[PDB]
Amino acid sequence: GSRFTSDAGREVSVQTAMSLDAVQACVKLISQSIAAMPLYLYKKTPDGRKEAVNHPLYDLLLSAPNSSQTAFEFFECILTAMLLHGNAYVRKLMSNGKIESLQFMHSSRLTISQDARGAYKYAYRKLDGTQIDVPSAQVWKIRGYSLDGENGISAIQYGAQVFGTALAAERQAGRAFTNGNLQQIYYSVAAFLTPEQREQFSANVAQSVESGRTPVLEGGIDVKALGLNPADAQLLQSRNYSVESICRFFAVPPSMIGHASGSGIEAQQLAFLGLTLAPWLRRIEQSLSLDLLTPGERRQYFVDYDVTTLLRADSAARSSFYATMVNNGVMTRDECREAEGLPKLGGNASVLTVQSAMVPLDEIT
Amino acid sequence: GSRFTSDAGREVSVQTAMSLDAVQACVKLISQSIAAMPLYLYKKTPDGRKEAVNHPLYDLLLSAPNSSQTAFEFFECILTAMLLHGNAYVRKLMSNGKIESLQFMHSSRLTISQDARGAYKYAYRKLDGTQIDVPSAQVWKIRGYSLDGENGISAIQYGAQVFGTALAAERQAGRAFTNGNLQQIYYSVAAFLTPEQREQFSANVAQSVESGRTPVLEGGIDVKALGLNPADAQLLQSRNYSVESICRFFAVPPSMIGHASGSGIEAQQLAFLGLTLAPWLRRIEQSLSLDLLTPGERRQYFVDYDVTTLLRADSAARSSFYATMVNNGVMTRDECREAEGLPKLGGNASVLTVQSAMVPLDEIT
Amino acid sequence: GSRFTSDAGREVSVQTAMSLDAVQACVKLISQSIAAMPLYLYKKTPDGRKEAVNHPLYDLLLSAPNSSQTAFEFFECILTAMLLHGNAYVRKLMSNGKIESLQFMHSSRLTISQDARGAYKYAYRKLDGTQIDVPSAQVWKIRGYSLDGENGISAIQYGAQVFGTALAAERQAGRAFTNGNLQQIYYSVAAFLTPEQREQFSANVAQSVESGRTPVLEGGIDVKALGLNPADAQLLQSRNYSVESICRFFAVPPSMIGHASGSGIEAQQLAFLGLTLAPWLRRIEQSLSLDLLTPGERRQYFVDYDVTTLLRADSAARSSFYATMVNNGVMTRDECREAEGLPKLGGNASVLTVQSAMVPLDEIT
Amino acid sequence: GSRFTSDAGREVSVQTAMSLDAVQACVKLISQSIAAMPLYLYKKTPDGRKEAVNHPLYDLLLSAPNSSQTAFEFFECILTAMLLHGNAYVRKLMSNGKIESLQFMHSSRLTISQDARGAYKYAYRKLDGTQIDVPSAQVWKIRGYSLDGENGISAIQYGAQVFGTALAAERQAGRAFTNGNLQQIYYSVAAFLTPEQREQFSANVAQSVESGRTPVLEGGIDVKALGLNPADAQLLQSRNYSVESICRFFAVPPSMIGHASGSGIEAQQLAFLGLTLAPWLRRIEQSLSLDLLTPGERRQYFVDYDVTTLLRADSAARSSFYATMVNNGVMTRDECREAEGLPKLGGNASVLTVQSAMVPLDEIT
Repeated sequence: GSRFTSDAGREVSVQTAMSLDAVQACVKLISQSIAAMPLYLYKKTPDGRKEAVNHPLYDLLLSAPNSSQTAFEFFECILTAMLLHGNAYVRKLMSNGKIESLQFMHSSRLTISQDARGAYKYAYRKLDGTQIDVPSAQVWKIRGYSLDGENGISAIQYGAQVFGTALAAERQAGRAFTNGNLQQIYYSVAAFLTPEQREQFSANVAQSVESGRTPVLEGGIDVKALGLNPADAQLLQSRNYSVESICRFFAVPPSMIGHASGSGIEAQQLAFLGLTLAPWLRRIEQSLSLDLLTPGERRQYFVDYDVTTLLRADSAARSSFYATMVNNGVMTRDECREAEGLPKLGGNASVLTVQSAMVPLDEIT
Repeated sequence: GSRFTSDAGREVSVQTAMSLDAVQACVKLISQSIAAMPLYLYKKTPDGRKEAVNHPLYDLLLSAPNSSQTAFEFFECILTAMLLHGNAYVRKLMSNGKIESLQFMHSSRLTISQDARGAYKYAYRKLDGTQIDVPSAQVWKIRGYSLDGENGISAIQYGAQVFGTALAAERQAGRAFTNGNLQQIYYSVAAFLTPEQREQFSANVAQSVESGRTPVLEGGIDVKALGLNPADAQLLQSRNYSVESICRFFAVPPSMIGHASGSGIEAQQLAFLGLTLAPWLRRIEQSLSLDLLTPGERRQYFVDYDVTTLLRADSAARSSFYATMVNNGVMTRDECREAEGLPKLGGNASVLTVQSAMVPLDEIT
Repeated sequence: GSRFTSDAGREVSVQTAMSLDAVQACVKLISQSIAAMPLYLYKKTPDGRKEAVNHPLYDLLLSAPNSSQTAFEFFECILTAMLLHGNAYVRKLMSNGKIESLQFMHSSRLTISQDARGAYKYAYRKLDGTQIDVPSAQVWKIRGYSLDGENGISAIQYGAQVFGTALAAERQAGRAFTNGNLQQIYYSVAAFLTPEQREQFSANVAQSVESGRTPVLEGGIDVKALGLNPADAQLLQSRNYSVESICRFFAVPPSMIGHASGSGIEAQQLAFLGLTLAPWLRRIEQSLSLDLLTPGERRQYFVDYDVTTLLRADSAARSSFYATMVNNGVMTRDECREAEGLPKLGGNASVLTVQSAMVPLDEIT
Repeated sequence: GSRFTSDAGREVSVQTAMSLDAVQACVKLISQSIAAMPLYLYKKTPDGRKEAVNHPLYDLLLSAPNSSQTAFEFFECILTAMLLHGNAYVRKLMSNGKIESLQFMHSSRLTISQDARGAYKYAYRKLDGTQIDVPSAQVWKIRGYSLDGENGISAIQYGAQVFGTALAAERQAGRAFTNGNLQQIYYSVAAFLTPEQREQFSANVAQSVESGRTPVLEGGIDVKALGLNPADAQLLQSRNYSVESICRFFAVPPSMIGHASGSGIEAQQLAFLGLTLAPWLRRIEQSLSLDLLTPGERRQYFVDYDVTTLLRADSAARSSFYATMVNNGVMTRDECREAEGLPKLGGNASVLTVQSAMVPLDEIT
């Protein structure tokens, strides 16, 4: 793919950026966390929100958007594209107005061209090899963060400078094991020796240390120890700072739940959600609702994520919450039984119950 | 099986990478954590949800996918395949339109070829050595984090850089005992010695040590001590940094449970689960639903893991949970008894009981 | 047995590995903890789980699997084999279909050969000396962790590199007491002395210090003190790191309950169980259920460990738990009396009791 | 009795190893902890469980296995035998098909030979010196952690390496007072002295010290001080590391109770028990059940330790326990009185009493 250069001299692209450690950690964490949560299609109702089931888009977004891929893989790929490359494209396969399936279009197999009217022309190369032009009315476009308003910003191009120094530091640390920057003891003899005498000296030292003897340094031989520090040779502080800088660059706090290196755990997920994942959830909801839904059904349907697997609480807290909710008559006991994976029961378990001494506010006298 | 290179010059592959302790710990933790969770097959019912004990796939998943392998072995192998190679392959032995058994196709006994139509040709090498052909519609291909869209990223290929440094550091730390970099006492003599005289010198030193006599340094002999640091020679700081870097590479936040090196116990378990395990469970269950289940069956059957063995709590917390969930008429007594593994008792123990001071909301006036 | 080599030069096998300290500690801890818990054979019942007693396998797994060994020793040997060598074999001694006894087969007395059909042939050398071929249908095979899917991984072969450095460090520390690397004071005389004068000088120094006198160093005698550090001579930091590395290698957290070097103790056992012992318990259950039970009885019986001796709580917690369980009518008082080793009493102590004001949820009006 | 070697050159055996303080502490702790727990013989009854006071083995185990040894001595010797040598031997003096007494066969008075059939021939040397033959069906052979399957691992043989370093360190620390490695003040004189002049020099120095007069250093005399460290000469850090290493070798997590060097007291007792004592108790009781009990008796009799002396609690905790276990109708008052060692009182004190507000679950409606 595309490549860029930095001051350190290293050339950064997607492959070398993913060769790093903090980049892979941050990208995988945010993408897999944001793709695990299930998307849903609701229907606006005077009674509340009905779970739209007979609509094609519901099954197309929950189970499998295609005959090959899966919703989890679909969303992880699309959000990885938005993080690294900048934009993401999918192809709408529709027949007789309704939508049949959605197919992701990778940027390596896609060609983007601008025509005379300012629009775009899309050409897609499928597996066999033939190129097929797809009309611009059958392409879903999602951007992310954009300085312009038309095309999203690319993390690789803008973060070339940050990635180059990290790559160079890693390369220096790796090559320190072969440059000879870790050697400690240097022998010295005050005479001229042919190379064969050099191998003989080295082999003799190895034999002496292997046999459990003690060096004696006869004649003009001498030994000196060189005052080095392998931590300074390996650049641990610099690499730690690079990790912190990458984490800050991807807008993921380095102390989010300490993925890189507030007392209760349940608060940690709350901070993670409300500080990092809210913008991505909102962006996906908005863009999907604008493009995948025609104005005929745009005012009757809306998509919305649910966050319950990421907000699982402690057992005592769950018990107290359920007890105080069912006691005040907010929710019936059948909802609690469903929420714990228990079979429902009929009768008065489906009606609201309230304390005995509760009089309507208009009935007091 | 990979034979990749690195800047430190050390070859990295599955065997050499598994020689490391940190990789052992991380891979084993993920694998034995996912594998030990039972995977249930459920059937949708109007009255909640019920297990599908009569479907063959249920006993195929809970107990044994094959006649020799168990479910634990099956899933730990498949998880290890995803973690290391990125792709896992499963063959469906199905007869009479129904699945009978499943077996795992190791990557060391496969040949994968690309056809003109984009389809894949699979050839499995049986135990006898015979080659057989497996149709592409009888394999269950499942992939890890995919940067391309169709193939998962192999951990070794992209982490060669981070594995090579660890390998070189470990090998140098081991070889410091052979190079003679830990020597500290050096004798000296102002004359020209023959080899047998040096051997006798070392033997006399050893004998004097044995007899408990202080040395005397008679004539032109002298002793010097080098200012060495064995910790610097063994690279302790570099090795520690490598451990935490590997843990960060495998998306495991280091030192959550002390394996690398929230106050209550259950808080840590929920953190580990909701931060690391949830993506793997979601991916596996969705892939299984899409591939192993026919489109007709997908509307009434679904799978779901059983997360209760990692949610064990304190005795007081469990007692409080059960007391407050029984007193409020959410669970019957028999369900709570079954949770503790006790014989059932029919009669009024199977109905919901609530405090006498309750009243339906509609009745009050 | 088999042996392997490392960079440090030390040759590692089972004997030298068990000559270490961390290896023995970790292996013994995990094996004895996992073997102490009692295995049980249950029978599936509509009323719950009946304790299968008349089945041969129940007594064969609880009291004594043989006429010589014991269930504790049986399981400690089998799990030690799985930890160190990689695999474990036992021999099924069966007559008229049912199982009479189980006999463990040690790897030193067993020979493994592969025939033309891909199967295995087993030959076992008993105490007297004669070799007996045993059919492959009378051998129980249990593996552990396997990279392949057929044979388990061996800790010795893969951890040769980790064990070699620890052995070499121990050897260096031991030999420092005879090499002469701990000497502090060196005398010096500016003349040539015959050896007899060396013994005389040493004896004179010993006599002077024994008589309580003070050295005077007449003439050209001199004394120098050499600036050494015995901690650096003995490699305490390196050996500490080796201990930590071994503990991490065996997947046992070094801070599990501090066996090598969360406030309540009861939480410590919970973490230990749920993080280290769950995979082994699950593996043993699965493999035993698959092999030792025919499909005729596989759907009516199942094995299951119980964990109560490892989860003993504080006295106040036990009292509170029992009181709140018997008060809400979850369990009768006879169960509590049994659990404390007290004789049961008849009458209303065997029926569930509940608070006076508890009305069935369908009876409220 | 062993005569093993080590890299430090110090012979290790039972006597030299017991010369160490850490081995003393660990072995004594384990032995006197297991021995002080009483071992009861129980008979199975439908109405719970009852002691077998009329069986001879009961009085043989509680009070005295012999006519000279007590139960405490018997079991502490047998535990020490397992810990040090790995194997313990007991002879059953049984007459008229029943056991009369048991005696302990020390390893220093046995000869064990291997026969062609694999059986063992035992010869005991009585006190008089007479040799007698003991059949292999009249010995109770019990073994510790066995790596082979038939013989336990002896601690000395495998820990020679870790005992030799401790022995060498202790001997050098002791011998620093004889070598003269603690001297710090050295006089000097620029002339050739005779021995009597040196003796007079030392005597004059001592007399000047006695008379309280400052020295004068008249002529060519001078004084120097060496930069020595007695802690480095005595190897304090090495000795501390050796202590903790030995504690780790005997599977005792160091510094649990301060013997080597959870906040409440009872938490520490439960930790010690459930982490160290449980395997020994389980092994001993299962071996006793298998060997001393005939197959006919094994279906109605079993043994069990009495763990209550290590579970003593605070006065407030004990009072709360008894109050809440009596108020709730689980224990009668007489049992609680007997727990505190008080005379019984018949009447209504022997029945279960419960609060008047209780009601059977079946009755409510």
